[PDB]
Amino acid sequence: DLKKIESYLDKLRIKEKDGEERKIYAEVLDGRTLKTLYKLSAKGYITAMGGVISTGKEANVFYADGVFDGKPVAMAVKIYRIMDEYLYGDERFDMPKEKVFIWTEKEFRNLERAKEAGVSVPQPYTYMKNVLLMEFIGEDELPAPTLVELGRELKELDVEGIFNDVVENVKRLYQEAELVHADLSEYNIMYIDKVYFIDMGQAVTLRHPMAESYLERDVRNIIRFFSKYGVKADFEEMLKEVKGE
Ligand SMILES: Nc1ncnc2c1ncn2[C@@H]1O[C@H](COP(=O)(O)OP(=O)(O)O)[C@@H](O)[C@H]1O
Ligand SMILES: [Mn+2]
Repeated sequence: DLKKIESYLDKLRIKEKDGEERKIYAEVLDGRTLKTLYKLSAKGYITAMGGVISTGKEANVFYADGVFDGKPVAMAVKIYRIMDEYLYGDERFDMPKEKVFIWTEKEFRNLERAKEAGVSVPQPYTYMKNVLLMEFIGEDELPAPTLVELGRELKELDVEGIFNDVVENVKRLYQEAELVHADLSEYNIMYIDKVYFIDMGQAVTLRHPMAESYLERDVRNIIRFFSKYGVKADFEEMLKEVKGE
């Protein structure tokens, strides 16, 4: 498959001179994946694949220029490598490769649902097989930092305001989307002017058996993280705020 990869990297214009990008692409992505990107390119969603944003155990994220709804947009292209407790029990999904495709769709559906409810996530564009295209959060091809990446710089912001933004978003996600993120933490919240939630393939509906326990986990993480910055919050008060009690 090595020859196919290099062949698609060539068709995608991912050049040697583009830093370490080509070698990262060729290692983290396979042929069938590149075929999909090229087909998304041919369909007109992707104009130019850009730099590598994140390489992970489950997913790889890249920058691209593309077009959505008639206009040029900056995109995060998230690609799942070709889970269980988070699928089973979520009856929306009628239950190794087909499963990565379902998770991809799940994240997409979760973004759309969260988006429609007024939660701050990246506007979802499209998905195909293991590739998801969404709004790039950041500027000049530089992603907005997650809250862990902000770090001590959080001390020079209105941390209490950021905390309340986070809470408002969880409240909307629960009350209006009827979802629970289930991996909400400082690693999965970005910030530029406002918070954005990301990473939502595992999000579940309020019908999921574990939804409440997931939510309480999410709430504790947020309380724990923000306590390091002098935000005083109570588990009981935050939980009842989210759930509308
Ligand atoms: N829409 C986006 N815009 C800009 N950067 C993004 C976007 N989505 C994800 N990223 C970057 O990629 C990183 C990993 O994405 P994430 O969805 O958290 O997957 P994982 O936890 O599997 O690596 C995020 O921490 C962020 O740094
Ligand atoms: Mn993540």
